[PDB]
Formats: sequence, C-alpha cells, structure tokens
Amino acid sequence: HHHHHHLPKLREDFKMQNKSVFILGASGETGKVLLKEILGQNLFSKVTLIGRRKLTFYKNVNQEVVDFEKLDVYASAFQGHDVGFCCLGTKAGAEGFVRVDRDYVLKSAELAKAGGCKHFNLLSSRGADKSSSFLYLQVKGEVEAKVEELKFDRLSVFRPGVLLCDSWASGYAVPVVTVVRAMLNNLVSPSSGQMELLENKAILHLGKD
Repeated sequence: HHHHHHLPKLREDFKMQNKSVFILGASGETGKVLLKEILGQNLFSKVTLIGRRKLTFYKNVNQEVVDFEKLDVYASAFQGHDVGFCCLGTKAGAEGFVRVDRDYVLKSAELAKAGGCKHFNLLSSRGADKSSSFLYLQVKGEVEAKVEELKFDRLSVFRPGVLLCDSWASGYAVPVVTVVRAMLNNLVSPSSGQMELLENKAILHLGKD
C-alpha cells in the first residue's frame, strides 16, 4: 500500500511494463526536469513531446509539432500513450493565460482520453478554486474539475506552491526537482483511487531525495 524505500523496486516493476509517455510543456521549468528525469530513470519504452515547436538538444524522443488552435487536426499525436504529463503553463496577459492554461490544457486532456491515455498527470497549483476571484486560481480550479470529468482510469493532480529552481513551510514552496520526483514516485506506486490530489506538503514528502 504505502511502501517505504522500496521505490527502486517499484521503478523496476514499472520499467518491465514497457510503457509510453507524452509530455506537454517540456520546454517549461518543470517540464524540462521531468523530461531529464524520465530519461535518466529510463522508466518508459517511448517518450513523446507534444508542443508547438521542435525542441533541440536525448536523441531517441518523438516530438509531435502541433497547432493548438487546431488540435483535432493533430489528435493522432495523442494516440497510443499509456501515461500523460501536462506541464503546460504561461507572461502572456489575461486572455493568453486563459488560452493556454485553460483551453489548450483541456483540449489536450480531451484528446489524451480519446487516445486511450490511462494515467493523466496534471500540474496544477496550490489554491486552485474555480470560484476564485484570482484568474490564476480560477483557471486551475476550472481545469482540474473538467479534467476530472474526463474520467481517466487514473488522474493525478499536483498543487505545488512556489516552484523553486499545518506549518507555513509545508505549504509554501517546493523545489522543481522535488515536484518531478513526487510525480514519478507517485507514478510507480499503487493508485490511491481514480483521482489523486497532492498538495505541497504531500509533494515535499513523496519527492524527498
């Protein structure tokens, strides 16, 4: 159930399933460390980036270059993956923020589900609340709810606080690398149910090195 420092044993179990993964937002701060760790830990048989431009650099990685305003044209990009990580975030102004963090994320999640993705992992944010008067927390709240309605076999939502490159400290911040470690440790571990919600405190515990 709650295994201790048997995590390397669970990573090996996971490897032997020969799974494939896609990543959205691999160029972003969490995305890039997620990518690094996914490759270093060699947890998946295939890794695929889905984004708007080909990222240059590690040299056995599919990249699907897509147009997010026409994402249905690119639905195949979302087909055949077992696991998905959405680390998309935006700088952009208000309308652009909503476009990316809400619409592109949701559309992407709709297509992941329709492509048989089994385990979707959403990088949200501490404080998400669809009823928020903060646009930021509002969009996070709203995307979480909508993504939960897609009914992936397993959904993991991560609500880190301040991303670093109950007590105050348990909630406030977390190193990016710790968020990535939490995600991948959660990945190799038994599901706590169809939806899993991890707050900063839980991410700090699970992602400890």
